[PDB]
Amino acid sequence: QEDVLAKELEDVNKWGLHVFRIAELSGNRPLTVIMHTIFQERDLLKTFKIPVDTLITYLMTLEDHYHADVAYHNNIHAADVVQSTHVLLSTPALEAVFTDLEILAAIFASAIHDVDHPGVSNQFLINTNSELALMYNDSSVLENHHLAVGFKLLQEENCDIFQNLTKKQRQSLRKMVIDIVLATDMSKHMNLLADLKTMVETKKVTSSGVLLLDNYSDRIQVLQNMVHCADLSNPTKPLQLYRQWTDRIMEEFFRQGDRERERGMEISPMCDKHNASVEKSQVGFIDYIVHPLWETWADLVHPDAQDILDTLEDNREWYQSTIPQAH
Amino acid sequence: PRFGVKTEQEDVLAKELEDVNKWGLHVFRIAELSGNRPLTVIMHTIFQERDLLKTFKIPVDTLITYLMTLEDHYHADVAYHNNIHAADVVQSTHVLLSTPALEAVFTDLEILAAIFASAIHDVDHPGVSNQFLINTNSELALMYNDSSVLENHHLAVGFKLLQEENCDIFQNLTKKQRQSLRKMVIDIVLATDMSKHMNLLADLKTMVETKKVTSSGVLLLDNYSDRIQVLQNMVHCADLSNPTKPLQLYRQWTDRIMEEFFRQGDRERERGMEISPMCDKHNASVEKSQVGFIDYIVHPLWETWADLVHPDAQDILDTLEDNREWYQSTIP
Ligand SMILES: COc1ccc(/C(C)=N/OCC(=O)N2C[C@H](C)O[C@@H](C)C2)cc1OC1CCCC1
Ligand SMILES: COc1ccc(/C(C)=N\OCC(=O)N2C[C@H](C)O[C@@H](C)C2)cc1OC1CCCC1
Ligand SMILES: [Mg+2]
Ligand SMILES: [Mg+2]
Ligand SMILES: [Mg+2]
Ligand SMILES: [Mg+2]
Ligand SMILES: [Mg+2]
Ligand SMILES: [Mg+2]
Ligand SMILES: [Mg+2]
Ligand SMILES: [Mg+2]
Ligand SMILES: [Zn+2]
Ligand SMILES: [Zn+2]
Repeated sequence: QEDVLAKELEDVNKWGLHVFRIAELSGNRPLTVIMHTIFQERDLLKTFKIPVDTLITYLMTLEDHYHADVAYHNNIHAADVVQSTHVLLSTPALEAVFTDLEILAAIFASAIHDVDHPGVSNQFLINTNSELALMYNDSSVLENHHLAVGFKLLQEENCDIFQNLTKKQRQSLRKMVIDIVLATDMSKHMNLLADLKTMVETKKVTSSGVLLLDNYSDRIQVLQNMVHCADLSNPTKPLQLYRQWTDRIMEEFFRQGDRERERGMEISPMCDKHNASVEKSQVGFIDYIVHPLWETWADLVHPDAQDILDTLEDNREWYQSTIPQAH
Repeated sequence: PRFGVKTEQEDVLAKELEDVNKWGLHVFRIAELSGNRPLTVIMHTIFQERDLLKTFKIPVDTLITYLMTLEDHYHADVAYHNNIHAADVVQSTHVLLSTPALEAVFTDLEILAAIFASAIHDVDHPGVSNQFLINTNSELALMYNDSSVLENHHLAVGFKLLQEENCDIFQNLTKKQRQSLRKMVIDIVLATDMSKHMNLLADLKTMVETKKVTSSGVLLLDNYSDRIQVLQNMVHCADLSNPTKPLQLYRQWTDRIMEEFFRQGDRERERGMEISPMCDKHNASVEKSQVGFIDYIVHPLWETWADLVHPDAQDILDTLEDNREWYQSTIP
């Protein structure tokens, strides 16, 4: 029913959009539907002379290159990161900070950032001597590959959505998108966080409270962290959505662990279906990765992200409540 | 065969290979005397010299098969970035590793990594720059996201050739030796990207400022970071060693890099592109450009290396200064 779909797409500017319902209602086309809605919402097709049929053709072939049998790293995850980035771009602390081209880069980066993901980690690909790790010299193996596939698809018939950008704009967009997707590699998380903390310490704001970002380095660092936050946003969502993401990532991990077991390898942490606690694993994920990042983003845009941080803290307290603890 | 390939006389080739431990080995003669197999000949000689086949249980037929295949993937129609340049960088790294200030500093696996990295470090080079590949939307630049495009490719090819029939020279390394060597080779070849030269040199100057030495001048390296940084700079110096060589060698290397640069500029001109600096055969100042190259890149690098291994490199530096004066004296 196209009636219900348009009703759910009314929430596209809100944290917590019911992306799984959109996936079902759209015929498993959440990335196409949500990207189109956002491009309409931000008037991107007219600012960048994007033919609507070119946009739809690219989005459908991009969505086609996310794998349906990969439980977490599929087109629903892409659509979720896109929509979350779309919300974060509109945070009041960043009002009129970014150019339309920077906004287009951040949303495009989000849409392609996990394309053709195989469902196994960079470390797995390195340790199994995979062809992808051979091509990429063991360095941000997946993220380099996502970028290459995402740009390569712009070459399919009637898929060049950037055809009416100037050369300067195309060159700037490509650079920003590369910079953003490479920052989604989790091995870069601690260095990204260390620098974001220092940027918070020295941040400049207009009197109206809007952040001041003078040069490319400061601008791209904010977009990098903002898409990294959107990628790591599942525990900040309403519990009904967060539970579904947790099911999917645990399915994907356990599939990788089963391949490791078959192969005689050490099963990676959290990948052993027989000896894992989901509750501990999420509480550790929030405590050591997700909350340190979001409390720093929240500092940067204070108080814009307080409701997001409140949900994250409530979900942490919820997941820890059934783990026995010394009181 | 005596030297790894068949040659129309091993006696002339042997007297030339007696210089494999000397700066200024006549690498172009070796290429001729070996039937254009200088990389195979010189690598075989070094592996025997250093006893690396026995240390790592490398069958000699596997070594020769890999070197043949690797050599075949350097392009014969590229004037500079060909199998002779690879052979030169290997042999120069081999001399630098023997410098007195580095006596017993590196393990056999670190030596193997430096020499292997030198051999593969430009394989399948197409004769155009990273920036040309980016500017022309090449598939390689698409694959590698405009970052160290060629150097990522040379690594990928050099490692992939290990998988061909009877080519796996590392088959008898342990799995963690393989892992360590792989990481060091990647770290070394990525450092040959010239866009990293200024950062690499700045860090080398910092290492020189706080260098630790025994009483006899031998460097004291403390950890992987120290060791890999010295190997990275060593192979970068070997890559940038042409102007420090005997002048007749340097003159040929200059002729070859200009031929390659000019053919890239012709491709740029044909496509209406701005011609890259030093690639316009119609507006070139070859001699002035060599003096600039030495003043701004090569001398600052080699004076810092010479500081690290003082006084081991003093003659290399003196030759650099004399060669600078040759090109200065021939500016029209
Ligand atoms: C909903 O929860 C999660 C959502 C997303 C993620 C991602 C993308 N995490 O990135 C880490 C990573 O890629 N690994 C890759 C390899 C499998 O080895 C592992 C040790 C880590 C992680 C979530 O939860 C965690 C903690 C318990 C379940 C997973
Ligand atoms: C014997 O002389 C040379 C030997 C080697 C080189 C190499 C491999 N690289 O140099 C940097 C580079 O890769 N570039 C590539 C692109 C064309 O754009 C430029 C930024 C330079 C350069 C030599 O001399 C050159 C530099 C001065 C006169 C010609
Ligand atoms: Mg990813
Ligand atoms: Mg459940
Ligand atoms: Mg905390
Ligand atoms: Mg020994
Ligand atoms: Mg090179
Ligand atoms: Mg064996
Ligand atoms: Mg030290
Ligand atoms: Mg003129
Ligand atoms: Zn992701
Ligand atoms: Zn080279």
